[PDB]
Formats: sequence, C-alpha cells, structure tokens
Amino acid sequence: PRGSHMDKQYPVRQWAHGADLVVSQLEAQGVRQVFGIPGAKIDKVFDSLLDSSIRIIPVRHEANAAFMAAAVGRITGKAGVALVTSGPGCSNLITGMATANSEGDPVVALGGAVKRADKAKQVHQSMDTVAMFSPVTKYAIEVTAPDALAEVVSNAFRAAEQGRPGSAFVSLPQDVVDGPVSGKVLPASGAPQMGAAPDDAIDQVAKLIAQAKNPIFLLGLMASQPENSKALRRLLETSHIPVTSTYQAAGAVNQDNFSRFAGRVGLFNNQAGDRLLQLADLVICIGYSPVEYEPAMWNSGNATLVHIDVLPAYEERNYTPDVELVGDIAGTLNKLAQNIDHRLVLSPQAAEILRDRQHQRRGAQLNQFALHPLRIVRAMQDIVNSDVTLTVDMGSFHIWIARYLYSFRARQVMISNGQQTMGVALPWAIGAWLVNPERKVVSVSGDGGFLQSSMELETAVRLKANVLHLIWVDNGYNMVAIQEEKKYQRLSGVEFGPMDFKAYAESFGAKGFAVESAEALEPTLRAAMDVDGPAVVAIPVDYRDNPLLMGQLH
Amino acid sequence: PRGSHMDKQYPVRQWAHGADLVVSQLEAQGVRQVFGIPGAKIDKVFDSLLDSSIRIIPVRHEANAAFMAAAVGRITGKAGVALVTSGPGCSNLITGMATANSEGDPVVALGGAVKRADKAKQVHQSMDTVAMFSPVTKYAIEVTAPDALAEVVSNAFRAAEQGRPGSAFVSLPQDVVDGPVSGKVLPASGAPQMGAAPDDAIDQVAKLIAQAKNPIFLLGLMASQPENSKALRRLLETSHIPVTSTYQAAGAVNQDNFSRFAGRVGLFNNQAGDRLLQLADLVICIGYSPVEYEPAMWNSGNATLVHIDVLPAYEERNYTPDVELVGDIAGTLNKLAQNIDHRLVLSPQAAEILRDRQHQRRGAQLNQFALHPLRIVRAMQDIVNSDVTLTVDMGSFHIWIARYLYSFRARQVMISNGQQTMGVALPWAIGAWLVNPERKVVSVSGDGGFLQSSMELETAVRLKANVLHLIWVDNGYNMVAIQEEKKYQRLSGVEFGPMDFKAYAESFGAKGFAVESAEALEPTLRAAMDVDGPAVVAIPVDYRDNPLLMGQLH
Amino acid sequence: PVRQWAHGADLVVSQLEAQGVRQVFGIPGAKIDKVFDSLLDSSIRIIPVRHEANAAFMAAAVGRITGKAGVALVTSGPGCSNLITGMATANSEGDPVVALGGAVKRADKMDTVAMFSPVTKYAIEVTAPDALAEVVSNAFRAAEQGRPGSAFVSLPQDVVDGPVSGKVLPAQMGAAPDDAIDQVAKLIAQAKNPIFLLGLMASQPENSKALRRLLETSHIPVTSTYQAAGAVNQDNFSRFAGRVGLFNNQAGDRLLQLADLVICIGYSPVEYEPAMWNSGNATLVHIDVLPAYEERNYTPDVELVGDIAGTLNKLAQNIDHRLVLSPQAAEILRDRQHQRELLDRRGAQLNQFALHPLRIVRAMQDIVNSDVTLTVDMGSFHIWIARYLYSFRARQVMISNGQQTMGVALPWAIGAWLVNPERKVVSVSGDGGFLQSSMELETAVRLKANVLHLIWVDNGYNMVAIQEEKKYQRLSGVEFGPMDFKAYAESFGAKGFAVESAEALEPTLRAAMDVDGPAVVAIPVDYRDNPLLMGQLH
Ligand SMILES: Cc1ncc2c(n1)N[C@]1([C@@](C)(O)[C@](C)(O)C(=O)O)S[C@H](CCOP(=O)(O)OP(=O)(O)O)[C@H](C)N1C2
Ligand SMILES: Cc1ncc2c(n1)N[C@]1([C@@](C)(O)[C@](C)(O)C(=O)O)S[C@H](CCOP(=O)(O)OP(=O)(O)O)[C@H](C)N1C2
Ligand SMILES: Cc1ncc2c(n1)N[C@]1([C@@](C)(O)[C@](C)(O)C(=O)O)S[C@H](CCOP(=O)(O)OP(=O)(O)O)[C@H](C)N1C2
Ligand SMILES: [Mg+2]
Ligand SMILES: [Mg+2]
Ligand SMILES: [Mg+2]
Ligand SMILES: [Mg+2]
Ligand SMILES: [Mg+2]
Ligand SMILES: [Mg+2]
Ligand SMILES: [Mg+2]
Ligand SMILES: [Mg+2]
Ligand SMILES: [Mg+2]
Repeated sequence: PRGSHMDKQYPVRQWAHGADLVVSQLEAQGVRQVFGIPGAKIDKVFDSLLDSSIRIIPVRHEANAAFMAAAVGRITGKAGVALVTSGPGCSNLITGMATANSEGDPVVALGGAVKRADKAKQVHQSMDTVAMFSPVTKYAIEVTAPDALAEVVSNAFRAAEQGRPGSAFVSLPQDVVDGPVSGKVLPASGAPQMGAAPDDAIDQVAKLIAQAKNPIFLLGLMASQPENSKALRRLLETSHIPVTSTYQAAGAVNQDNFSRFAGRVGLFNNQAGDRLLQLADLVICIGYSPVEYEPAMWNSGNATLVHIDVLPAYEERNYTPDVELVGDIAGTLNKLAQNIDHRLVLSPQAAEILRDRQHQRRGAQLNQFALHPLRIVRAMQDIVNSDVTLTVDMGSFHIWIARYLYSFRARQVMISNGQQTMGVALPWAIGAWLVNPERKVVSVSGDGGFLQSSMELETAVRLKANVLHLIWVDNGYNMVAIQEEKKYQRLSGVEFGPMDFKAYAESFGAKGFAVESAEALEPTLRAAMDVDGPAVVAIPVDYRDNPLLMGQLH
Repeated sequence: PRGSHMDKQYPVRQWAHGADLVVSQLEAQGVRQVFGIPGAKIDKVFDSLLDSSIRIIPVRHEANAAFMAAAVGRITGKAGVALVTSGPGCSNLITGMATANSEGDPVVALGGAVKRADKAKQVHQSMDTVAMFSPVTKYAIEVTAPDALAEVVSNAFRAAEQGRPGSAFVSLPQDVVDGPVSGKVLPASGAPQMGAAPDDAIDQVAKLIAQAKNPIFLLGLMASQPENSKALRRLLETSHIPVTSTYQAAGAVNQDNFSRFAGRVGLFNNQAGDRLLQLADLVICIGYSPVEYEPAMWNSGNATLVHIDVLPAYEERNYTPDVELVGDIAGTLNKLAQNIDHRLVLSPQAAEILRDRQHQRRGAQLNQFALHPLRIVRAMQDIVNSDVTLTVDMGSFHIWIARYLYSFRARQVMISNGQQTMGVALPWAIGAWLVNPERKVVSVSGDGGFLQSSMELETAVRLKANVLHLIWVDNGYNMVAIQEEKKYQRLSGVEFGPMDFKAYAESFGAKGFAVESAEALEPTLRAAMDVDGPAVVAIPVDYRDNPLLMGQLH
Repeated sequence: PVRQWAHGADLVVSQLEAQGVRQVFGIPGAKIDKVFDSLLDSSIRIIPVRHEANAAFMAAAVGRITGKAGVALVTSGPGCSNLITGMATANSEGDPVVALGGAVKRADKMDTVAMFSPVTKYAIEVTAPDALAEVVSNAFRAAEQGRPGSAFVSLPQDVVDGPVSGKVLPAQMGAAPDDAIDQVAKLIAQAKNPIFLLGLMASQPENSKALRRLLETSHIPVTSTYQAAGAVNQDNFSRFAGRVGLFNNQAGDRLLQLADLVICIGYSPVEYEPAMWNSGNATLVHIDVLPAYEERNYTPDVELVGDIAGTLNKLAQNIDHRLVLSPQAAEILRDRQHQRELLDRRGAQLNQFALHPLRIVRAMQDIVNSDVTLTVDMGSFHIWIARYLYSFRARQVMISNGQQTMGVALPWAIGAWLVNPERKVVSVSGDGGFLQSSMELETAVRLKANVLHLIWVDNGYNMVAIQEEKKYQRLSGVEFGPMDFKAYAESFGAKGFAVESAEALEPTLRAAMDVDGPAVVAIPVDYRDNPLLMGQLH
C-alpha cells in the first residue's frame, strides 16, 4: 500500500545474507548490469547476482567499470553500477568516479571493505575509501549498521540520479554483506514534483525578453534531459531566440531542428555562440552551472543574466545572476513560453553572425601521408550516421572532432570531458552498446589514450560488442607536445615508440586494420564498419598543422 | 659552510621558474630518473628536467609510474619519483601510492595542480588531491607559497625515506612552478644519529635470552635495511637464536647464510616460524610492525614479547610488548649481542621443527597439459639464479611461488604485497632493471594482473629493458574463483576469454613465446632468457590442485 | 558596482550592509580588528560579547526571528574554536548564522574550516582577495536559503587589510505544480484519519497565514516537532495534538500511528526519528522546500517540493469538505483534554520549600503573556516547561534544543530582545547552565537589555542525577556548591532577586518583571518529584 508498508511486493524479510538485500535493492532501481572485478570481501554480492536478472560483466581494470557505468547513466538517466572489491579494487575507481561526477553522469559504485571488526587496525585493506572518494563524488558512505543496508544503497542512487546527477560510492564491509540482515527493499522514488519558478519572476524575465534585442539561451547539462525536451523545443519555436550549448548539453539542440542554433561553446574562441553572448544584452541560462563553461571566458558583464535551473546559482565574480528562476525546468520554460508575446527579430550583427556560421559549414582533397586530420574527420563523417553512437577520447584528435562537430550526424556523441581524462572512449562505447546492442558504436582515441583502456578489448570480444575503435597514431602525447613547443620550443616526455595495432587488436580475437595509405582510409573504415563485432583501425596522422587549430582555443 | 648558509654550492638564487628550483632540489636528493606522464599544468617541470642529469621516463599509465618508483625506492633506499599532471593524472596514482605506503617503499609523487587563483572554483581540475592522497601516504601537502617550494619537496623525501619509509605526495600549482621564486636548495640530511635502547632495557632482554629456552627472532621491514645487515648477522652468530621473517623482511636473512632460519611467516599456517612462535617462550621482534603480519595469527600470548624498532610500538590486543627497545636498530642489536653469554641450545621440538623444515626441502615429473603449477615453479627455479631479480604479481601463482620461495636463489625478490594489488610485477621489474640495467629481471603474473599494466611493455621496449615476463594463463581470475568455489560451489565474475599473448607481445616490438606443450616449457624459458630485451612467455596452467595449497593458508 | 576598496574589510562591511545586518556579535583581535575598524564607518552596530560561544547563540536568535542570518565576528585561533558549540547548536535547530572568523596571513599558513565543516551548512576560507564578496554572499545564501543553517567564513589577515577589486552582491521558489496538489487533495478526501506533522519550515512566518487557512478548511488534526513548537498551539486550534519527540503519552504520537494518511509539512526525519511514529501503514506526503531526506522509515509516496506558503494555499483551495473525526481520533483528543486537565491540578503547593516545579511553572505562566518572549535553557526545568508548553501563551518560545546545549537561554534572550527591544524577554535556566553563559550579564547591563532571567537552583546537574539514580541508585559528578545569585547579579550592575520564601516568588517575579532592565531571580526548587515526570519520557 504505502511506500514503507511492512506488507507488499517489497516484503520485510529475514535475509540470509546482506548481499541478497543489496541485490534486491538493485533490482528495484532498475539496474540491468553490473561492471567490475570480484574479490574475497565482495564476492558474495557477485554470487547473489547469479540468482538475479542483473547481468554480471567482468572488466579487466576497475577504472573502466566506472567509465562504462557513466555511459549507461548518461543514456538511460538511471545510474550505472560498478562493483569492486576492497583496497586497490576501490582506489582503482577514483579517476573514473571523478570523470563521472564532473560530467554529471549518474554512477553508483559498490566497493567491498574489510570486516567491521578489522577496521580498527591495519589489515590487508585498512583503506579509508570514504575519505578518498568524498572529494570526487556527490555521495560517499560506508554501511556500518546492517539495518541501514538497503537505505544506504537507495540513497546512493537517489544522490546519483536526482538534482544535478553525479557519482556515488558505497563501502560494504564483508561481514555486513555475508551476515544476515532484517529489512525491506525501498521502492525507487522518481523526481520531486517541483513547481516552476514564481510567476512574479517569470513575468519579470518575460518582460526582459521583450525589452531585449540580442537575447540568447545558454543551455547546460540539465537542458539536455528528456524531461525538458518538449518544453525546450516549444520555448524555442515561440521565441525564436538563438541558442548555444555547453558540451554537457551538446545534444539538447541540434542544428538540423532549430535554425538559430549558434553551436557549442566552451572550447573555441571563435564561435557564433561566443559572439552572441558577448553581443547579448540578455543571457538566459537553462540547466547551466558555471563549472560547465567558466563564466570568466564568456560573461563580459554588460548583459542581464537569468538563471534557470533545478538548483539556486552558486554566485561568483563572473556569474552573479540578476534574476534567478529556481524550480522544475520544464515547468519554468512552459510558463515562460506562455508570456512570449512575439518572436524575436534578429539584429543585423546577430543575424550576420548566424549567417557567417552557416556559410562556413580541403576535406577529402588531401592524399598526403600521414593522413591530414581534416581528412580523417571527413572519413569519420561518412561512416557516422544517425544510427551510430560516437565516443571521443581526449587528445589533439578531440579538438579536431570538436571543431567539426556540427558536421557529424550521430544519434548520440560522448565527447564532453571536463576532467580531460584519457582512455574514456572505448569503455564509453562498450557501455553505450550494452544499452542499445542493436546499433553500431564508433570510438576514437589516440595511441596514448588507447593503451590506458585497451585492456577492455577482451571485454568487447567476450561481449561481442559491435564497437569500431579508431586510433589516431602519432607515437606520442601530441596534445601535450604542442603546448611544450609553443611555450618552450622543445619537447619533454611526449614521445614513445611505435606499435603494430593491427596485430594488437587481432591478439584479442578482434578484427584489426592499418591504414597504409591515404587512399586506403575510406576503404578500410568501410570494411571495419561492416564487421559485426569489435574492430580496431590504426590511422597514422600528421599533426603538423595542429598549432593553427589550437590558436582558436581559449 | 652550515647546512642553511646563504653562500655555498647551494646558492640562494632568483629562480626564473619554480620548476628550476624543484629540479635542483631533486638533484640534491640523488634522484636519477622520473617516471610519469606530462601535462599542461606540470609541463614546466618536465621541461626543466631537460637541462638536468635526471632522466625522463614516460610511462603509459600513471599508476605504473608509482609502481616503478616503489621498486627504485626499495632497492636504493632513496625515494623513487613519479611526476604527473593535475586531475586524472594525480588520481591515477592513488592505488600505486597506497601499495608503496603499505610495503614501506619510499616514493615521492609530484603532481601538478591548477593555478592557485583557480582553486577557489570548479575548473578542469578542481580536484582536492591532498584530501585524496592523505589516507594512503605518510605525507601529502600542496605548495601554496612559492618560498616553501624547496622546503616542501625536501620534506617529502624526508617523510618518504626516514623512519618507517612510505609514500609522499606533493601538489604543485601551475603558477608556482612557472613563476619566479627566491630560495635555495636544502641539502639532504641522512638518518638521525639515534642511540640504542637504554642499557637497563637491553640487559633486561639479555637476561630474558638466558632464561629463555625457545627464543626466536621475528624480523620486520626495517631489519632488511642495509644499515642493520652487519649488526643482525653478528647477533645471529653469537646467539644462534632461530629467525623467521615477514615478507617485508623476506631478504634480511637467507637460508644459505644462517642454518636456523625458519622461513617466512604471514601467508601459510604450516611454517616452521609459526610453530617456533607458538612454541616460543620469548619472541624478539626486530624492525617489525603489526601491519606486516597480524599478531592475532601468531601471538598466542603465552610468551614474553620484546619490541626492537626505530619507533615505539602501537600497542593492541595481540601486540602488547612486555619490553620495548626503541632506538637505532643496529646499535641496539650490537649492544644486545655484547650481553649474549652463550649460544642457544635448541630444544628437541625446536630442533625437530627445523629438521622437518629442511627434510621437506613431483617437481619435473609432470608432463601434463596444461602445465601443473609445481612444474612451472621448477622451471622458474632453473632460470632464476643469483644474478636475476624476481618480481611476483598477485594471484594463485603468487601462492605457489611463495610456497617454494626457499628454493629460489634470486639476488632480490619483490613479492610482498599487503594491499594485494594486481599488475605490479612488470612495472616493478622495469624499475628494478633501471637501477641495475646490467642484470636480468624476471617478472611473473597472471593473465588478469598482466593486462592491468601490460601497457608498459611499450615502455620496456623503448627502454630496451632486459625483462622476461611470464604469464600463467588460465583465462580467469583464479585466486578469486577458488574462494567462490569453496564458499558457494559456483563462480561469479571470474571467467574471461583467451588471448594470443605471443602476438600480443610481438605487437609491442618485444619477443613473444607460447608454451604449447609441457615438454616445451624449459626450452622456451631458456630461449626467452637468452633474449637481450623484453620478452613475454604465455604458460597455460592447470589450477585443479589449487584447493589443496590454499588450505595451507591463514 | 565595482569599486576600488582600500581594505578588504571595507568590501566585507558593505556586503553585510547589503544583507541587512543590523548588528554584529563577537570579540576583536589582531587578525580581524580591521573588520571591527571598518564597522565604525558603517550603520552596523558592534556588540562586544564576553565569550565567543555566546555570539553564536545571540546570532541564532536574531536569525530565527528575522529570517536573515545573525552575524558573529571573531579573531583567529581560540576566537574561532570558541564558536564551534554555538555554531553546532544553530545548525541543528535551523537558525541562519554567519560567522566571520579571522585567520593568519596567507603566507603564514589552526585548520578552522576542517573543524567547522561537521557542524555547519557551509565552511570556506577566502584565499583569493577577488572572491571576498562572493564568499560572504554565498555564506548568507547557504545560511538563509533552503533549510537554514550556520555558515563559517575564514578571513586571512592580509586579505581584509590589503586592497581588493570587486563589487557588492545584492541580496525564491514557486508553489508545487497544480497536478500534484490535485493528487494530494484527492488523498485527503479518501482519508479517514489524516494528520499533519509539522516540521521546522512550517514555523517560518512566511507560512503562518497559509498554514492557518489550510487548517481551517481541512480541520485535520495537527502535531508538531519541537522545532515547529510555535507554528500551532492548543489555544488557537482545537484539534492540536501537542508536540511529539519528548513525551511518551502525547496525542500526536497516537494519531500518527493511527493515521491512514500523514502529510508532513516542512519536516525532516532529524527532527523526530521516523522509526517512532511511521508504522508504514499510511500514505505519506512530503511538503517542504527541499526533497525528502529519505531513509528506512521515511519513503514518502508523494513529494511536493517548492514554496510551502503557495503550496498550502493552493491545497486549501482544493479541500472540498472538513474532516469528520473518527472515534479513536476523537477519543485521543478527548484523552489529551483530560490529560491536560490532569496535568493541571489545581493544588495549593503543600511543599512550599523548596518551591515545587509546578509552582514555578504557574508563576512563569502568569508573567509570560502574549507580549513576552520565553527562552528556555537545558535541564530538568526544560522537561517541566515542555510538559506544559500548551499552557504558555508566549509571543515566541525558544526551547527546541536537539544538541541539548546548556547555557543557551540568556544569550538567546539578549539576541531576541535586540530584534524587538520594546518588549520583555524571559529566560530560564538552571544553576549549571547559568554559569556557562552568565558572563553575558555584563553585556545585558551594557546593552540595557530588558531581560528577566530565572534560575532554578538545586546546586547540581539534576537532569543527569535523575538519570544516574534510575540506572545506578547513586550519584557521580552531579553536585556542586551553593551560590548567592542575588549579589552575583548585583555585582554586574543588574537588579538581583532572591526568592526567600514560597509566598515571595510571584511578588518577586512581579517586581522583577517591573524592572526595566536586566534582572535575575534565584528560585530554589525541589526536584523530588522529577522521577514522576521523567517516567513520561521515551
Ligand atoms: C587491483 C585489484 N583488483 C581486484 C583484486 C586485486 N587487485 N587482487 C586480487 C586479490 C589478491 O585481492 C584477491 C585475493 O583475489 C582478493 O580479491 O582478495 S588478485 C587477483 C588478480 C587476478 O587474477 P590473475 O589472473 O592475475 O591470477 P590467477 O589467480 O593466476 O588467475 C584478483 C582479481 N583480486 C582482487
Ligand atoms: C589520465 C591523464 N593523464 C594525463 C593527461 C590526461 N589524462 N589528459 C591529457 C590532457 C587533456 O589533460 C592535456 C591537455 O594534454 C593536459 O595535460 O592538459 S590528454 C593527453 C592524452 C595522450 O595523448 P594521445 O596519444 O592519446 O592523443 P594525441 O594528442 O592525438 O597524441 C595527455 C597526455 N594529457 C594529460
Ligand atoms: C554543554 C553541556 N554539557 C554537558 C551537558 C549538557 N550540555 N546537556 C545536559 C543534557 C541535556 O545533555 C543531559 C540530559 O543532562 C545529558 O547529559 O544527557 S543538560 C544538563 C544541565 C543540568 O544542570 P542545570 O543546573 O543547568 O539544570 P538543573 O537540571 O535544573 O540542575 C547537564 C549538565 N547536561 C550534560
Ligand atoms: Mg545474474
Ligand atoms: Mg563529496
Ligand atoms: Mg598520440
Ligand atoms: Mg634530463
Ligand atoms: Mg597520511
Ligand atoms: Mg588468471
Ligand atoms: Mg523563523
Ligand atoms: Mg558541512
Ligand atoms: Mg542545577
């Protein structure tokens, strides 16, 4: 009957093992799989998952379990789950949990721990994981009372999925998950029934839209959630105000569904969105937090600033909103749309800025070897259609793809990377494929980022994941090298040796390719896409022109 | 003149870049190389190292920089150095720093950080690294004042190398290492001139040795340091008291130089050392901390307990020493040796226990496929001579090697692993080889542990490291599986797919081998040893008999 | 506007003015004396206290009444650490408090931020002079917004002394969605034993009118935690079931366990452990400014997050009919009426010496009318007053004390009086709690605060003694010596009163009330009957 009744499909049982209650709680959360590596302290949860519909997916390095979990979280909106053992099993997650928290990806990590009695000493894993995960999670707690077992797990998903999503860590002592517990599953509660910002405030902003002549919407992470899709589109059609998005909101609005989309901001200093922002007399931020794009780089201060989000702003020097609309975003945008009396008439400069953007949007006329980056971007465009997901690692290739991200027509793109973690592309792709295994996923990284997570190629083969991984090969850490060259005119620690990435992939049981010539790139990628399973393509790249592109950055 | 004079070979300069002072301080510490991966926030230290005798060694994953650094620290006694950039560059070190701290390996990690002005916000790397490293280091601090730059680095090496050694982390904001500083290098101070434990106390223990009839020495980490080698041997010869060692002291005393060595304790429940400890009426711990071997597993409480170490004991339930000798170990053992009036006369049981140990110390008469573990141990014994270093990863193979560690005659063995971190063997071997590049290093791991650090095979080829890596291949996480089988009679998350490890190694430019038959093992290892560079040998293993060996554990 | 400030302290003070700060409590020191100095050029009033802990107490009273954070200003080192207990008490009770604590120069860097984090909503140190106004503004925002709490800001000496470039930052939710209020209105109709459980936020002044309208159109019975002890009383709502959390014989507890629908307003599980009232056999509705802090025994079926006042008004508009009490509900409320009658006597205090507690309570009731504020310290007297809260007709009562800190009454009263100095404030404490903050009698005299302080004198820590007697039948560490509190109060320059006889307390309290300034009244009490009252506790 009630949510906390002692008689329901969620009965109050005498559980033989706390792990059984943990697994039942996961089922209530809608968890479909678990990523991680087992160990003695946590093997009972792995064991209990055998009697569950939840799928166990062993990875080869815990860090990639956190990466896969984040991809699951971003796509589905419900937290991806990592499951690791105590000690180095937990500490191997920290970078992944930070990357998830930075991007707003809901992730729950369940980490084993020594028996409670052994915490008062120095044993094989006397590791204070809560203290280590606290700085890089929304939520980190250890279950010290077996009664609070289901409560702690439920609160972890609640912290990860609600508000501005983030990562959550739960430490599970061995004796708690092995021993008996008395409790019940806590059914999952959705989002709060939040009200729109107050009418006196939305009318105030509506009056600013009329009085404004160069208004622009700045979309943040929360603007890209599905709950706000319909409301956001309805507001853009009735207002016709131009829009620009951070990379955490890179998918909220595409150029092909809204004519006045001004591109993505946060990376390049020559974007239509940037010019419209500095030109703007009214900026309305939707679902945006300053962390997504430092306000010091776009807020000139000569414009009225409106904040629309599920949480109050964290005021700062270059982000002191004059009006603050706090509440349900969808409800706020709907009420705001009701008070739009007329559609915007673009100013000459504003209109010219959008024209200049579309006029820009070389190429394939570049048979040089090694392949020029702009050529690789073109070949990627031809294979990444609306049915393919694209995951992008971190490096110089990342900047090239971001520069031409308007031209990719992918169903979804995972590229946003505030922490700038390398090695994310491949595990992101495996997680994304598991959500929609009927579709193709294309992951792209450098040779540096590739080897930090290439161990998961074995996981991809074992899963038969339909993932095509592209490696831009330069035998170095180029994105760092270019910075050293500009600053010091010499390189330090950015060069390493070559590899036979074709045979490397084949040793995992996957299909390997190596672009030997500029004419062989399209034939090779074409063949690699047609592979019904894991495939890797090594693409020698010539980064000589990188200094030209990097000068366009902030 | 004085250590802090403003006029000396360590002059007070106006440094153009804090990084220059950092590098000069490293030179004063005797640092020969630096392991890590560069980045924008820290690239000035990499740049400054170009003008230095210190060698830059790029790795492919930061975690392995911490592992290599630990090996350097254990062998030389001076801290190995890791150098990483901010954000995920630092968080990727945490597991390695914990493994170093647990084993007492001196390691200094220098991690980049955002500008000081950008710490008061959420930027690309607003990561509180000090809070994350504190639980797994002896020392973690961030340089906020450029004047304290050399002080902080000096104190990091001091914390790492002195007392019970450990890992230390220093966070270096970008503006501090890029901007100018005014300071001087701090010359390195050796160990304190400590005095022996008080005479009234050493005589008290000397009187206990006489009154004792089953005394035994329990050697800990500090007993294996070179400063105590001569004193320890002199005490064992004049006393002839039996000796047993933790694995952190596995090298302090070898069976071939002392007849009454009772093996290593901490892993197996059927060791001569264990029987002598439970039989003992007097246990003298030298350089030992309870963390090395839980006193609950060997201290029955029916024996007088003496503590000899550079630090006071941390009393606990099963470790309340009756006598406490605190001071310089070497000086304490020397004074104690002066008061030995006669050599011990072994008791019948004590003598019988040592006889039973030597009588034990199958084999090669096992042509079964896959190769029986005991056969692999024999083939390893034939190639690991006194000129070879042996590094051992974590897994079921680890238990087999530990069971027969008396039979290996290696110059040095790195096997101790309290945190039980997998992936340590290969990076340990690269670090060890760099200290003595004229010698051969043999590293052994499983297929699970191999892929967590196999990325460093590229580093080994690039370094031309004379490292032979052996993989016990079972296509699973066996050491975990055996625990699940005994506890639940079913497996969960411990199986993965096969790989062509021969071609895998060859893709890095290294020599690859695959033992196809039991008769080919010795021929293959023989050939792989004769390789003058990196080589990998895949060894299919049959773990069917593992349950028999694991029953001999605590 | 952006201004070129000569000293960071100038920007701090201007930011405080923008926040509406009327006074600052604290003690100056070298690291922070520039903020004290800058306050001379400000309309803000400097109120020196005699112990920093009491600055946090006074600040909390200002915060609770006005809704804008009270401000404490202390120097580095022990100046900050002396605040921790006060800041913890403010955070626990939901009182908005901003503490500005000095710190050594940045170049010379007690880790105060680490020490205040566990007992504050917000703790930060200003390391960049540019972010000075940002941090102060965010501190007030953290303290005053959402569920209010305490906030700490560490100000390095060089930051407030040196020049800064910045601007002042000038100083709001909508009602729950209509589709969600229609959902709740339908549940009230189908319900037959509904009850409101009021929490902290239901007691805020913004929700007073809306709450009354909801109770009038619904006539649903009400029970309150002690953080909401003032939102509703027995004399203004007939179906008030008392306050829950302290006594084991309250109508509110019985109605909650009987309820088939519980609507919590402004409530967090921390105010009253849900394990003691949520049986799980009822639909649970959560109405608050924040999402529910879910736990085992608190998984609401409906969650209304938004402006409480706007939500309750809209909900009251959709109530089609008034509740018809069930027999048990009516009987429970009847039993409370009979209980209140039994709690009353009337009795002629046969044991005149020492004065019986019930006699002191009546004498307090006669002087605490609707124009008087009452602050209550912690001790056995606290239980007595809590037992008879229904009978007090005070303008405001400060009694809620989850941390159970002693010494709060007097500084609470001084802070409360400063908000409305034209009214009388009555503070009551024990002899133990009195001496932990009695130093502020000098502040009261120096301020001419119209505060009447009552001391229940037993020469011991009674509330602990009674616990020891029940557990061990012997006392340990709960006895101390007597004091002549009349001369004690008079030595501060305040009026001192000593209840010499049982007939003189009302004459004395009457005379002490007629004092237009600080007054202290020592009241010898006979706690012999305490075991009878304490048996009524959980
Ligand atoms: C970072 C980290 N993450 C997780 C664990 C780990 N390190 N260490 C182990 C350990 C020692 O911790 C223990 C005993 O398995 C355990 O879980 O308690 S080793 C082990 C290594 C894989 O096995 P591998 O193939 O290499 O060896 P075989 O046994 O021969 O097959 C396993 C998965 N562990 C958990
Ligand atoms: C965990 C971690 N450790 C260290 C860094 C990292 N992640 N991210 C980068 C970054 C983005 O952080 C930045 C800009 O290079 C930097 O240092 O600031 S990416 C980069 C990845 C290697 O380059 P790769 O071969 O893959 O790509 P190419 O550029 O095409 O050659 C580099 C080494 N970084 C530092
Ligand atoms: C800071 C602090 N330090 C210590 C305690 C405290 N606060 N609070 C109390 C408390 C409520 O906490 C409890 C119930 O006594 C307890 O210990 O649990 S109050 C209480 C005050 C009783 O003495 P007092 O003379 O003031 O009142 P009478 O009862 O009339 O005599 C007692 C000393 N406490 C412990
Ligand atoms: Mg399953
Ligand atoms: Mg956190
Ligand atoms: Mg590269
Ligand atoms: Mg060099
Ligand atoms: Mg530490
Ligand atoms: Mg294996
Ligand atoms: Mg209030
Ligand atoms: Mg806090
Ligand atoms: Mg008292």
